[PDB]
Amino acid sequence: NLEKELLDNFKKNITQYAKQLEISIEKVYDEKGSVNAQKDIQNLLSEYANCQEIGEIRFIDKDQIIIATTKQSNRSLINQKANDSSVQKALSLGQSNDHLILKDYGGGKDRVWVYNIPVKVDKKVIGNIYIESKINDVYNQLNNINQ
Amino acid sequence: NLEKELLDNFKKNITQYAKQLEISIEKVYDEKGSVNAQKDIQNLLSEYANCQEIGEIRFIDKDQIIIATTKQSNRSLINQKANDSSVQKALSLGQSNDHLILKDYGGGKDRVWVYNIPVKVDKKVIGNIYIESKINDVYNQLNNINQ
Repeated sequence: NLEKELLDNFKKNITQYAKQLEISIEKVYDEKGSVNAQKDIQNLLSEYANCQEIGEIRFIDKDQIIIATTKQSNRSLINQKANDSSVQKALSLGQSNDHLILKDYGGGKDRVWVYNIPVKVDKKVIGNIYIESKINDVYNQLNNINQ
Repeated sequence: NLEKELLDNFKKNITQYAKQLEISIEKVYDEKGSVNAQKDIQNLLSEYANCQEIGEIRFIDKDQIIIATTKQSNRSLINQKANDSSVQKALSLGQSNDHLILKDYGGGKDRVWVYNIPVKVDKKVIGNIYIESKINDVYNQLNNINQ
């Protein structure tokens, strides 16, 4: 049961951390309005992306536009359509979702856990937090102890 | 409630991982006796110490002799008495225990979580697994998101 346990723990870590980022963004919108708030999202994303187990965080608005990313090498993504079904699902239903992907960052295809949590202000979706998290770390550490 | 959640998740990772180590050592004892399974323990501790969040693992026998360490800087600890109250408590109660310490590994005093879990064969304590774990990482992560 160790694999299940460590994977659940990893995913719980990511989702609770991500819930706090969502709360933070909501509160900046509450306090400042959309125009002046959208300018503080980058700093919050950058803070939270300094967690070890997070490969990337993006913030995507109601119209599926990538408003901010934490990975500098992805700066050309800003103002592009996310074109992402899981993001669209999160925006439409107002509910979080997740899936596993395989992604090559330059080391070979790695298992990555994608987590989406929509941001709600006054109960309406304003955007979505998209997180790539390095769940392969858990797989590796299980492999290291032959579990 | 995020600080409590992340601290709890961290401790759950360490304890579930340590339970698998405890199982592994017990099974080597089971199969090979104690005069043929007291030389493979080191390899199991060395595998488990690849966990990036563990600072050290020690295995300590019934008579409180440090049998094995994963820290090369601490080889001289081997064959000495542990002289540790929490280890004594785990051996005598036959249950796990834990406490926080401050330890300076070279970078200043860091918060470290110490976890003990006794090893039981034939329902008797034959020893104890002592773990120092890098819970400081969690505090730092919290401080980086102002939580």
